[PDB]
Amino acid sequence: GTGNNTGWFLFDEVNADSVSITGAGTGEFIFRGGIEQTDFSLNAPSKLLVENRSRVGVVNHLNGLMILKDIGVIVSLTSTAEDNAFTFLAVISSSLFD
Amino acid sequence: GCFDNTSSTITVQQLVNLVLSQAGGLCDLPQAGGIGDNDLIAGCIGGAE
Amino acid sequence: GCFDNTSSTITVQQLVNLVLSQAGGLCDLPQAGGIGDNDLIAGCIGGAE
Repeated sequence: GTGNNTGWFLFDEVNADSVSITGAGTGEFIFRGGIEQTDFSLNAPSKLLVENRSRVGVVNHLNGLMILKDIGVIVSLTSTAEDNAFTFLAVISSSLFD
Repeated sequence: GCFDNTSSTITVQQLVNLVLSQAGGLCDLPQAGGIGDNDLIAGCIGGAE
Repeated sequence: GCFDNTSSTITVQQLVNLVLSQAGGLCDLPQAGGIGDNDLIAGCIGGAE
C-alpha cells in the first residue's frame, strides 16, 4: 500500500506471504484470521490493526499506530518510531514465547 | 475520444475545467489531535509557499 | 490528441505538469485578517498533512 489512502479496509481469512505499508496515507487497515506466518512492516501515518491470528512473522514498527491484539505467537517484534500525534504502540493478549 | 458515441475531439480547456471542479479544498484534511515540536506549518514566506 | 495540427502523443506526466500550472497555490488564497479560537491551521505533521 502506497500513496494517499483514506477510509477503512478489511481482510478476512486472507492468507498472505507478507504485508507492507508506506506513504503519507492515513487510512485504517484491519486484518483478521489467516493460517500463515505473515510479516509486517508499517512506515506511515496510517493506523494498523491485527487480531485473531494463530501466528505472525517478523514485525517492524517505524511509524504509524500499531495495535497487536489476540495473537497466539509472535516470531519477533521491533520498534523505533518517534513521538507524534499519529504514533503509538499497543499490545493486547499476545505472547512471544513459542 | 468517443464522446456521445461519436469520434470527435474536445479542447484541452474543457477537460482542465472539469478537473479543477474535483480539486477539493483544505477543509477535507484530517484533524490531528496534537502538535509536536518538529512539526512544520505551511505559509507564504518570501511570496511563495 | 491533435497538437499544432500534428497527430502526436504526450505522456500523462507532461499533462500532469501542465495541469498544476493553473491550480496556482496558496498565493491565490484570499486574506481574512481576523481569526478565532475554533478555527484550524494547516501544516505537515509527522510526515502527514
